[PDB]
Amino acid sequence: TEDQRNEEKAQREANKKIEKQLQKDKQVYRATHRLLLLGAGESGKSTIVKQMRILATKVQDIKNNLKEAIETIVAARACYERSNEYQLIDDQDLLRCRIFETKFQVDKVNFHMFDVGDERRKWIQCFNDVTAIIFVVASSSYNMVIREDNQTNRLQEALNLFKSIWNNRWLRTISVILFLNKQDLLAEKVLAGKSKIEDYFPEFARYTTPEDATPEPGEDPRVTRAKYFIRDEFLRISTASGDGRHYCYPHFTCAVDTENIRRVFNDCRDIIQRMHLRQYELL
Amino acid sequence: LDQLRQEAEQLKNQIRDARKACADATLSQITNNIDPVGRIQMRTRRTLRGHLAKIYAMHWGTDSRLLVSASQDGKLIIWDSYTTNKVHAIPLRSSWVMTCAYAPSGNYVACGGLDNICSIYNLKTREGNVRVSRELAGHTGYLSCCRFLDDNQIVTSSGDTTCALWDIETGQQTTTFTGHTGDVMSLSLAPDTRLFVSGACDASAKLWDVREGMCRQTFTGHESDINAICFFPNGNAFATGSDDATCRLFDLRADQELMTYSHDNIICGITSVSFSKSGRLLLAGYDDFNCNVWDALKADRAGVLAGHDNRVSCLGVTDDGMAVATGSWDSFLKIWN
Amino acid sequence: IAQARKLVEQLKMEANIDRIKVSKAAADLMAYCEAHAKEDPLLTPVPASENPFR
Amino acid sequence: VWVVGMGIVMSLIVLAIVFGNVLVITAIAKFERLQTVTNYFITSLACADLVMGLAVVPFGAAHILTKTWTFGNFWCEFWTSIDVLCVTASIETLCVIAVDRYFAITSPFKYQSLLTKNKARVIILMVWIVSGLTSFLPIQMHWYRATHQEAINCYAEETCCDFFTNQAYAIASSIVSFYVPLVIMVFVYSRVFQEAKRQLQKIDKSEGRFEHKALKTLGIIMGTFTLCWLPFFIVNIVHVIQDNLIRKEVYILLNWIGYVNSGFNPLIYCRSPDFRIAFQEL
Ligand SMILES: Nc1nc2c(ncn2[C@@H]2O[C@H](COP(=O)(O)OP(=O)(O)OP(=O)(O)O)[C@@H](O)[C@H]2O)c(=O)[nH]1
Ligand SMILES: CN[C@@H]1CCc2c(ccc(O)c2O)[C@H]1O
Repeated sequence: TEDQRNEEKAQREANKKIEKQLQKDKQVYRATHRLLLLGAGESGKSTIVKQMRILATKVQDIKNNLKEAIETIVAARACYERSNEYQLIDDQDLLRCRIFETKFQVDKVNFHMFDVGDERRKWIQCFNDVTAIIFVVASSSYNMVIREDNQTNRLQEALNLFKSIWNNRWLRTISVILFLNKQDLLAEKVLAGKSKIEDYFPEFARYTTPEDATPEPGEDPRVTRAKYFIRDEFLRISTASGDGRHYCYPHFTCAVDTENIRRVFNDCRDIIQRMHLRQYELL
Repeated sequence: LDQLRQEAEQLKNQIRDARKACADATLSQITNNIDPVGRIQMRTRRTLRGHLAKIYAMHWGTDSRLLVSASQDGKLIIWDSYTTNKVHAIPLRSSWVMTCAYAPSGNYVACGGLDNICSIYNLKTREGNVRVSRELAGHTGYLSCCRFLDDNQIVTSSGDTTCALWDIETGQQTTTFTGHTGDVMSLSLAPDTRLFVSGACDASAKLWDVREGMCRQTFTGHESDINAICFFPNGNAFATGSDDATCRLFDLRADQELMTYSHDNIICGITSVSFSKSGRLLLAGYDDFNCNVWDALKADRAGVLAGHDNRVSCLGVTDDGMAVATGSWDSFLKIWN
Repeated sequence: IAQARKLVEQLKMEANIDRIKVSKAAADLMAYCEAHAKEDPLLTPVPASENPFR
Repeated sequence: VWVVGMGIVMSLIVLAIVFGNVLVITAIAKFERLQTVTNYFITSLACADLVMGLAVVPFGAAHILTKTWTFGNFWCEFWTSIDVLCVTASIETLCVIAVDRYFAITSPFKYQSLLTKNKARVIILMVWIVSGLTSFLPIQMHWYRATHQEAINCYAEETCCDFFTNQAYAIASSIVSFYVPLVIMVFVYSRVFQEAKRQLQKIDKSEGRFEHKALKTLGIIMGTFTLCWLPFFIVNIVHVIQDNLIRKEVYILLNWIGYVNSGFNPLIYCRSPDFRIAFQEL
């Protein structure tokens, strides 16, 4: 037993020193909220991270992008008119140029944002303890097609993904925040007579502006109806199921301007408040 | 290209005829004489706590006394089953970890995850500080499993439908394995460390060669993604994990399916499988909050292990067959005997 | 068609292998299990005196 | 012989409180999933209610039925002190629970940092200490006793004892037990209801396509405690103002009515699906 008495003290020190350290780390892990970015290709995921991070080689990289853009235009002024037929890639200069984890703090609150990183989607089962999921789509790319198959509408492609994510067994108690990006491009495209929205979507012909709307005073009537049509389609899938454990928060934003005046913080506050308020038997 | 494609279909027809001609009778007919095992009930002996999040990986040591567990919290903790005392706590650069290993010599621990990089750590360091030794970074896709052949070799499997054999001294892939059309999720070496299998997501299992680097036998018929795989102690068989709550046992020499383990009341998935010392019990986890113990030669349930509050994501059996350890997603390790 | 050409040759190698009957493998597995069933603590419970975890 | 008929019901009522409190106390230790920072207050309340039901209900029922006391004057004083300590303990815990709910709902971000296991243990220990201090210290110091011919006669009597108190101690006990927590609880629940109504209104606006529950829950939670405890404290504070206004029989009846809150508490609280599943498991 003499040998054990000498040995036991060491295992006690290690268990102790380690146990005290792990107890301290619990507070850091508990007082941290994680966010996930999802969406379709060529949507603007990096630009949103760039805007949030705002709270040399890049110039050369932008120059390389300009050379590639010039070559693309050469292969295609009149060529830019038919830019919808063929695939084309679109502070202020930083956003224009084309696992990434970014940590930022707002109002003495620690937040964690990690990028997505592939149609198997098997890694999605790992993110089962995330506060919210950020889902980004392009609202001004209905007359476009994904490169891999030319038979599928770029926009319809995005929804087919939202329904799969929404109707997932693992993500049964995770809220979704919706960002309808590329709003500026939509306004210019709709004003032009060419490329009518009704041509691709037959349901827009019978659509009417909802009574409960709030168009910016500046915006023309035609645009508002169009804008609200995209949001209505997305919310139809979300409201189908959920049973009170799922909530979607649509928004309209342009990646160029910093309209994000702490709105992510406000939305996360509401989500956590609702989680607490429905955690009780009834409230 | 039609002639080449049609030639492939010609080969498949010959394989089926040869396999069918080599089926004298089913295994269940031969093994009907043996007596049933009965009812086996094991009680929890030790409970291991101290993890902050869900747990994905687990692996025993050569001494069958030390085990390592990996969790999404970013900590790699080495325990001590006999006295329930932590020995090390290695921090990780990436918070997403999906696998871990343990050296036969007990001097190195590996890790990997969504970072697409396999990391190796040193234990018996000079000056007593754990520290990254090598960072194998040339690869694509998230890793799934890692195993040690010796102190200088390691095999890895990832989601880019490829498997590779690494070299710690140079940090370069000595050889690469190709042929799978889906994500590779599990692997297991043979006791002779000369052959190893790998179950992909395309409902197929292959038996590779370490020295040659070419496929030898491709099994089939699972009908869903394989999520775990083990290997028989005798060295001539291996069982496969399943999405469809079905475990299938294959034979290398016969190149045929022997039995299928299933039950009517189960519709959940399978996460981990393992064998016993004598190759009689086929322990396996489940997605329905507990584990069930099967009979290798009878396909009859012989006990239920329901001491967990969440899904089971790992399982292991000691080399000497003394105890069974199972993890979960609720940050609790349990040791059964 | 280059990728398909390489895959065609692989299937030829797998075809030309030796095979045995299922009954022989079954007998070998049964013999191995019978031989090694004695030293299996999980099947036959060990005495509490020689139980490390008890 | 109506005493026999009434006595049977009293035995069943006393047993029900013990059975309900025992199940709640055992569940937290047996299953690791139920344990949390919030359940500590629930466990303390259940323990206090079980102690009350095991200690003061049987002795009081026996004294009422037999109409005589044989243990002695010291036992009567100890029983009165234990009863007042147990009553003071149960009410304070509910106010703490309401404060915890308000803290959680109002500031979710700072709730995790504001509440800790050590802080909860310190708070519950302080609540128990302040509950005990107002019970044993005044009673055992004999400053409880008032000056009256009936008072000295009862004190000299050995086989009978009754609850007669001075005005000052009655007012102090009522204020420290009932009146102080009630206003805080009402304000807390009003703020919670306002926040819930605002959140429900905000939720209604977002989806055009496709608060009875909250109102009902708040109503039952407040009303059970209010209806159970308000009349007794009202009549107790009215007793010292005028002696001839109220008799002892109605006082005893209202006191017995107030005792039933201990049995009602486990039914209204811990009604979550996890608690029900854990209870059904064993
Ligand atoms: N005009 C305009 N361009 C935008 C807007 N948002 C993003 N872009 C551009 O879109 C380009 C492509 O978006 P990125 O952010 O690079 O895409 P990503 O984040 O990699 O997302 P994926 O392509 O889906 O992986 C960027 O180079 C931006 O310049 C917007 O609101 N207006
Ligand atoms: C014997 N019953 C006692 C009498 C008076 C009294 C009680 C409880 C709390 C108080 O503050 C009291 O003044 C009752 O439990």
